[PDB]
Amino acid sequence: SQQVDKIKASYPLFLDQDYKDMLAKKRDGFEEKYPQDKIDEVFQWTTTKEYQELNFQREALTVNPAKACQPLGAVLCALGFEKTMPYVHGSQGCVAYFRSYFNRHFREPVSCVSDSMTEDAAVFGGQQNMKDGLQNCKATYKPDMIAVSTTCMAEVIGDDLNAFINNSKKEGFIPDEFPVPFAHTPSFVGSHVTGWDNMFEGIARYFTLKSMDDKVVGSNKKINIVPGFETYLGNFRVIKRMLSEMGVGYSLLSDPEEVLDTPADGQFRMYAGGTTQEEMKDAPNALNTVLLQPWHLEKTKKFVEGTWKHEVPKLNIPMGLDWTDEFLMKVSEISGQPIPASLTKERGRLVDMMTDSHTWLHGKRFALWGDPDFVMGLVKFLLELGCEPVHILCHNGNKRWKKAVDAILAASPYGKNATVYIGKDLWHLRSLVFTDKPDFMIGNSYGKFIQRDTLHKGKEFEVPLIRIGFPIFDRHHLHRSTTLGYEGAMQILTTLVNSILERLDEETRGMQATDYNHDLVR
Amino acid sequence: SQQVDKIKASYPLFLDQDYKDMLAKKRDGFEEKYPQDKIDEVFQWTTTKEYQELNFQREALTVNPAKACQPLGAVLCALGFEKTMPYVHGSQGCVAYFRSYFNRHFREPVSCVSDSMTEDAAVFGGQQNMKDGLQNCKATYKPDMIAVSTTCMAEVIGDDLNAFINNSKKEGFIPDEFPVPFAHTPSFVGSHVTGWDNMFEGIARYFTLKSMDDKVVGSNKKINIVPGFETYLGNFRVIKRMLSEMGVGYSLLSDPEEVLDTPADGQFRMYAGGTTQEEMKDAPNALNTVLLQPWHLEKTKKFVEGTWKHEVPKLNIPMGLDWTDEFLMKVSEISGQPIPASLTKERGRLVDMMTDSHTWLHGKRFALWGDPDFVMGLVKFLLELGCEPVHILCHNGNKRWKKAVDAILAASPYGKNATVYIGKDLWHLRSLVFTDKPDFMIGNSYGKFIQRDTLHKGKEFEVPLIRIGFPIFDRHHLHRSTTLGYEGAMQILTTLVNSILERLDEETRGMQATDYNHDLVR
Amino acid sequence: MSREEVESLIQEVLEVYPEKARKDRNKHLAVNDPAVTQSKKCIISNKKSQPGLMTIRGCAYAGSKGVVWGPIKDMIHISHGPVGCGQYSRAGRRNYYIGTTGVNAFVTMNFTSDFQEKDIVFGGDKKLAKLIDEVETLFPLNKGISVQSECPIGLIGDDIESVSKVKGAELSKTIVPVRCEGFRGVSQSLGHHIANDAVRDWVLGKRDEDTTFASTPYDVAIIGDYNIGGDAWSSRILLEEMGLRCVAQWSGDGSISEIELTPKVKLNLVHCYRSMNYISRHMEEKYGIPWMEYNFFGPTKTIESLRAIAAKFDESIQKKCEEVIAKYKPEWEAVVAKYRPRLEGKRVMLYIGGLRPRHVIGAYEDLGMEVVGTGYEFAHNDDYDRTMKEMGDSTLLYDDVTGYEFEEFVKRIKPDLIGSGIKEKFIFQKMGIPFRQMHSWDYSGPYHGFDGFAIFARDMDMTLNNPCWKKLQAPWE
Amino acid sequence: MSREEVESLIQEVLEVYPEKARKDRNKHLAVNDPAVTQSKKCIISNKKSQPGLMTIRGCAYAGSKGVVWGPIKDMIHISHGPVGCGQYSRAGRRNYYIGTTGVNAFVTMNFTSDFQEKDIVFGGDKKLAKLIDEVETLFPLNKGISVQSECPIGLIGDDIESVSKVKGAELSKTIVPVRCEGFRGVSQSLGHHIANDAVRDWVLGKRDEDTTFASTPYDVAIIGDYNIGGDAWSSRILLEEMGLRCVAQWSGDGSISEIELTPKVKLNLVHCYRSMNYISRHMEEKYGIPWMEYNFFGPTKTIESLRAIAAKFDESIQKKCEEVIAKYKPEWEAVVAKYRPRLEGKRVMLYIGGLRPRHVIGAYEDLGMEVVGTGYEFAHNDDYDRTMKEMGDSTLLYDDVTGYEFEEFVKRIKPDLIGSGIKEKFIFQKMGIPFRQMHSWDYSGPYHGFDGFAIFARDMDMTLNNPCWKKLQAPWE
Ligand code: ICS
Ligand code: ICS
Ligand SMILES: [Fe+3]
Ligand SMILES: [Fe+3]
Repeated sequence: SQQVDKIKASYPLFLDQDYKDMLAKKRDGFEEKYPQDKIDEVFQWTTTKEYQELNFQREALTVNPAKACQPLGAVLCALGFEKTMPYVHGSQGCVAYFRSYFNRHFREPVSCVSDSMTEDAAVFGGQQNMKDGLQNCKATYKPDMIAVSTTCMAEVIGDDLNAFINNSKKEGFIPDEFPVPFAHTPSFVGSHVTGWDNMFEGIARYFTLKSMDDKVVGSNKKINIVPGFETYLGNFRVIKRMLSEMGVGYSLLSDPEEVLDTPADGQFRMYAGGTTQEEMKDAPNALNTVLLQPWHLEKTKKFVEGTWKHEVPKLNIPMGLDWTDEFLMKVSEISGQPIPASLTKERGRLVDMMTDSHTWLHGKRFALWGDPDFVMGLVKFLLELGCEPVHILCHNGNKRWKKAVDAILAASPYGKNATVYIGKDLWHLRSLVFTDKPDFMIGNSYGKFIQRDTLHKGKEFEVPLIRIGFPIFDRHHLHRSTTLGYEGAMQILTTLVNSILERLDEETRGMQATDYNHDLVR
Repeated sequence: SQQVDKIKASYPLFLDQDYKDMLAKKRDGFEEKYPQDKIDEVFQWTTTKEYQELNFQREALTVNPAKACQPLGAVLCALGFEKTMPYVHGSQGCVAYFRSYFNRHFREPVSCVSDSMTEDAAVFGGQQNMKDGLQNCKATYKPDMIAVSTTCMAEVIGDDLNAFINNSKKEGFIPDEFPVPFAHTPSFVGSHVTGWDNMFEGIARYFTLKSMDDKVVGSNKKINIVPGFETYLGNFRVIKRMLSEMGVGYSLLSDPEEVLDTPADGQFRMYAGGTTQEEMKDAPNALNTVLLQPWHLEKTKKFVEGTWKHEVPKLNIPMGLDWTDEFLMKVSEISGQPIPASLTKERGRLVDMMTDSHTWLHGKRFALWGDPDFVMGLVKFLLELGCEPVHILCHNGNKRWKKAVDAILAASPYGKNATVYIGKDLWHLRSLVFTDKPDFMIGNSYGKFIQRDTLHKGKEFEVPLIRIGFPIFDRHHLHRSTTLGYEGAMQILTTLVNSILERLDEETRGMQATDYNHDLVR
Repeated sequence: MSREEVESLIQEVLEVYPEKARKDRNKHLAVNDPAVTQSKKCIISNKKSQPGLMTIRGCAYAGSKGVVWGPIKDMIHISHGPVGCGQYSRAGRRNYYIGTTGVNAFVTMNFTSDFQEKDIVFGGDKKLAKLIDEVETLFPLNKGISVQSECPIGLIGDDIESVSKVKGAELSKTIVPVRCEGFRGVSQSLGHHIANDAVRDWVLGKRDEDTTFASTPYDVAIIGDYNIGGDAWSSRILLEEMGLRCVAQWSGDGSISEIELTPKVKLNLVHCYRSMNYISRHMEEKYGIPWMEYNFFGPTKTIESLRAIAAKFDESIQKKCEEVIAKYKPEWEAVVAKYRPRLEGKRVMLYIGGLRPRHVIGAYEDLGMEVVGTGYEFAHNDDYDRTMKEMGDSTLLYDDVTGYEFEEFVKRIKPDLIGSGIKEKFIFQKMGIPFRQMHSWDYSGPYHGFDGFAIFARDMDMTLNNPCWKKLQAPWE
Repeated sequence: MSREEVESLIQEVLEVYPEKARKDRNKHLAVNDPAVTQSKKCIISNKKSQPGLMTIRGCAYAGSKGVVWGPIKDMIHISHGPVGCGQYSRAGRRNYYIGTTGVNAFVTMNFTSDFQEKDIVFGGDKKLAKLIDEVETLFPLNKGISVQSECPIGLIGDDIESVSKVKGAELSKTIVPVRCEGFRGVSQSLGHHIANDAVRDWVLGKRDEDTTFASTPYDVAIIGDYNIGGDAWSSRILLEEMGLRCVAQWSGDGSISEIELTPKVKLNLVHCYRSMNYISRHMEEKYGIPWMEYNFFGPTKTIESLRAIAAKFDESIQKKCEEVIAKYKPEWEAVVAKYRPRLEGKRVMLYIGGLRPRHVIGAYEDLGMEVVGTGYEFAHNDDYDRTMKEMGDSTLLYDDVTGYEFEEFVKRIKPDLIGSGIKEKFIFQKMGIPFRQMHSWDYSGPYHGFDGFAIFARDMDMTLNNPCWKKLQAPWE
């Protein structure tokens, strides 16, 4: 039933007695469900060290990964270029997923096309799809550029992107001048961030490899900035803001911030902003090229050093205090621009917040996950705040990366109880938060299910989720915030300390039992 | 007992069995406590309509007010001026309180002095206090200006501020040309915002009243902006940003954003930034003067129109979408500047966020309180979101203001279940959130105690607090937020929709009971 | 708009296409004409998508794993192939269930073999067999395993059928291989069909000799209701207040045992014709079980359905049917009274999957609204047959509509409401056109049954009449 | 630093003052000299503050309402005057209690008569009597009322003593008038004394007409512990493990009945000498109850105190005392072994109210730390006598220090840690100097007793050795 003045959605509608009785009838009648005592008993077992040991012996089975597949990354990279349509060679199902995946995180349109290869293409390859695909895409959506990646179907049958695009130009489906950069992006290799690196080096190659003759390093007095796989609008903006404040000429290469944040003003804008082709063609003339997320830009780096002859500085992601300092100092070195009063003050304001909040943050234990650069920057900042990053999980991490993070832990007394996991997934992480319980999780929306699980063991075992990463699907507009620079450090600090105080307020909200510590002032 | 490796603070230390036993014995033995059933009975009674009717008959008793006294506002106003020392003439106990009150909200130093009037002053008045106070203050803290207000002791005694300051200069305690603006700020009239209004008029009068002869309206091509009582750094900062983006010449009169946010860089800076004396002396030469919070700037308004001859526009606080539009349009009118692409885009981005989030915001019921202009802007924005502002409480509100808000409510279908209360306090509000339960409260930290009371009746009765206002003592760094303009509308919307989604996640986190609706995507 | 106006709208829009694409899309766009009731004289469907045109379609894997198998709550479904598919579709579809997730139920979990290039090279059959033992160790209370094949699996020569039979025998476990690779077919649709054949071949016949279940004359199953936001529960409650016994739900909140008991019922009730008419036809031919279509969208269709279903039984069920209809009469009436004035005369354009684009029309009309355009991603001509009956004269029909087309159509027709998917939503919000998600119900619902009509109405109203839509134009232009 | 370095620091700082202020302040600043043990020969105290110098002092209302009466949990305290005082002191002090707030306990509520100008003009006594009735109606389980006068009450000639007699007699209720107007005295200190006499005159004389209480030889009272962060609870547990019965706690987590029972006890245990030595002297005079000062800060003092107290009784208590000391030995020794290496050699400067500036020295010394500077807001010379005995040779002493002095002293002495109040905390943080709040315990604690020492050590460590302190220097300057 419904009362029209107070309509109930699924929750709490299905709590009504008649729905409840119906659900019990269904269960008892036809579901042949294991008895509740057996369920409780197996649940309890899945929280144990014994279970954890079995869990960690998995070789073939992955459960609840914390990574996605290459072409996702290629699409995001493509979107950062002016009037550029991302185009995935292969099957259309993948493009539906890529679009919806980003739709849900950004709450924006996400434009992408497929050339819809089907079963038939296993006999003859996807050449005709590419010809009709590019012609159709150019005529219909009017991009100034098409950036091509691949699905795994296309990779397994061995389509030659280079030859196919060349043939499409040769047989007059698209003008010879029309830019069609491409990259192979096999999803059984690496992860979504690898797709970004591949796409980017693809595009950089397209505009610079054949024109290196007249290039002169430093002749345009700018610094190229390569952002990598980046899903916070604030992060693109803080980089641009800091460099502008410094009076530093710069070129941000792949810049999706406008097309991921168009106004609702009565018209739909398929394209907005983005790196120009002219900016890519000119980039070898920069002073140097800075990689914001080096641990997934290795192919790009080899190209930039090998062909542009830029000497890529050894910089960590500019996260937290030390690494933001280091970023600014190196940019100052390269550019000749001194660090301005406004940035020095911002820094001192972050440091003030750290002294303000340190007594609540001190010694707090965290489980966290994400992509390698994000995770190590989060680790570093946690250590700066005097927190303990106990469980560090990077599903798509590698050995060398894990050694560098382990080096960062070793240099801090706050690293003593920390462990870095690579190739491990959120079902592994679930075990760790049960057996070696931390105070919070920092992670994406998938972590909400681990929090549910801990709560089920008991309120005292609950580990609350703090949402920072990708994807965040169950809160609105978090994609607008910032995690890089002094600004993102400020945002992260504020989120951490206030999650701690929210949780304390909840634990002390009980009248006469625990509210002796329900302080007005904290 | 403590385990050295897991030290317990008060919570959870006192939940240990021996402490629990000790507390029980104390109670049972020496406290002569009412039996628990009786306590439960009387608590139940305080949640009832019957209790509410008695509660609303109060005439003499006030319980849990939502306002502070005048000189608190005078102090904040005075802090907005370059190298200016707030000076409250009267007794020093007040000044300790004003300082710690602002210390805890801003987590910053708050400089303010007393001239330490005692019982003896009732015979001879506070004149010697004033003479020695100004001399001592000027020599020791080296302000460029001392801005004088009063405590209620001084007011009842009848001290003539203007004579006492003139005699201090006459008898050589401070230089004659040294600026000492003043205002009587009696705490038994109005509230903290009235003290702000009084102090500002006092400073405006000091620098312009005798100098009006050479003034010409418009002659400096600027707009004056008076912010009133403002405790979000982001609000000062967003107004200056918007006017700068518009290319509008402006003078922010009382601007404490620097002195309330100095860097921690090794030195303590008693003063920073602020409105200059030259800006106040030259203010009558502006085109016009815009009052950001007109409902507590009435005295200032009369001076500005009567003396400066400015035609103060009738604008609401620039909160929410409509009123920010109106603010930008009146400023465009006065200044001759067009509204730029940057602000238009920002506005459309806010409107986009509104369409993204409207399904969760729709119909959500709120209780809220604060100062009059803040509360009406919040009411206004809530109506634009499709929300229902059921209990609107403004303790220092008045009849005219209430009418204006009632008008705003009647103009929207979302205003239909809403009631505005003036002269009522948080003990009145507590009854309202019991008898006519809303979904959330928007208010300052005193609201945490109402949330506690509601939870005590039952989880289904709990009304969660969303912290927006002043003071916020139990979370860190929310004073860096913004509530004005499109930026603030964005921030508030985000806080609101995510508080709703946090709460939904909590109610659906129960494994196999309510987590059918624990969606990954919202 | 007039017929002639719609027809030139189509021609105008198609002028942008290359010649080959134009000739194709022309066959997938039509104006409804009451004199024509054979869709095959009117519109083409279930064809491949033209390359590069931004179809809204998913794939067979989505049709099989995401739609049919995924919701089955006490089996573990393995996403067999590289990491993407299983991750993008983890918990994206709100097929609701009661269960203890990770212990006896596993719907919102993502199990995957996470293919690496080594598996492309040596094949994945050993990894899969190892995967199953590991699943058995770590998730002991699972009552069956499905293997949902992603693109590489068939392409590299793997034999999941062999692994499924071997491991199945060894562990005495129902292990179901599903060949739903994304290159198969042209859309989600072929995935439905493959999924149906898999249930038939590996699950449905297990209790063909078993006879310990106690049947009643009133045994039914709900076929093709995936319990989006609880849709099936708010349907089920009505069938049981009518005195019927709901033995199974396919597959929202469905258990493998329910599915195995289904061949014991007296009657299959098919909501989603497109996704499960296949198994319904099978169950008719093999067990003699008749099936009928129904519609629980809005009070009009729900009352019609309840009566048609009750007529299949005796007077005692027909009497209880009238009792149910009388019980809910004042509730849906209150809903219409409140919301129909706020919605009447508003025009809706729809674009959804293989069922709701026709099925929700009656619910919109119960609120006085008009559906002026509708279309499907993957429907067949029998769907369009049914559609032309439900849709108005001269209304626009689009099959496998392209992004460009849907955008241009909207710009011209200017509906008051669009009802479509997550990839469409944020586009039309920017245009200032009220949008409701008609797959996920925008995280609301149920919309089925009487209780669902109250929510459906509330939802169309809150969005169509929201104050945000007045705001898109800045006063200064 | 040497005596002569400190003495020249003092003169240097006082150079900025006008002559009159320099001559006065010089009297309130001194370098400890072990050869002189009469404070009246080396520092002056409890005088008015010089105007305009930014004293850290509060007022008599803060000393009466904020400190002594406000923590009494089952009484309602009326801040009688305009809205300020009551609001700025609402729940700012962490005087912890057990109770049901709003129902039978009222500590963190703000009850006020909210004076308007009409109340100044016509007087506030009618409003006060009306307010009492409303309090009685809405809060029936309160066990008594106090009226804390704010500045205007005495100045306008109100008669709250009369309203209290009349309404008290009418309602058979304890109603306590307290004349703690902030113009009275020179600081919080007179507010203590006023508040103590209010207890003597209106509360304490009430069970002189009652003997139905059962006394034991081991009944004591904790006098002047306001249970900050639980401090009194973690003192009381020790006293009772020693075999004593704590009849009353004054006034942290204090009820009015236990306050009324206090004249029945055998020994008054005084922690805060400054705030409650007055009532202690009176109980000794009127009831013959002896009183003794103790110190529960750090193991050394806590152990000394337990033994000194146990010595007042018989051998059983003295025996249980040693059992207590034996029990906690491994615990406070573990704390020392962990934190003393991390803290030894560090130099602390203190500035607090009336007790802690001397009382916490021993706990710092138990961690190897050195108090190189200390001072009080409102101490009297008998406090400074006790101070000179706790502080080292050549240490800096300061009475009612100015903001200017404190800052200048710190800049020269450069201590590793400052312990002071909220008005100071954010100043010294900006200077890169570790700060701990030594009123509110920085929202931590308890710090009294063995369990408190563990938290104390933890807290000094976490702040002194925090990574944030290394970061204040931008690497580029
Ligand atoms: S199964 Fe089908 S696309 Fe019938 S694949 Fe799709 S949960 Fe749609 S129109 Mo998403 S044939 Fe169900 C459908 Fe309809 S996923 Fe749902 S909404 S009624
Ligand atoms: S009462 Fe006094 S100022 Fe003895 S007014 Fe003050 S809770 Fe201080 S040094 Mo705040 S004489 Fe208590 C004190 Fe000490 S409020 Fe607390 S910390 S031991
Ligand atoms: Fe959006
Ligand atoms: Fe600070």
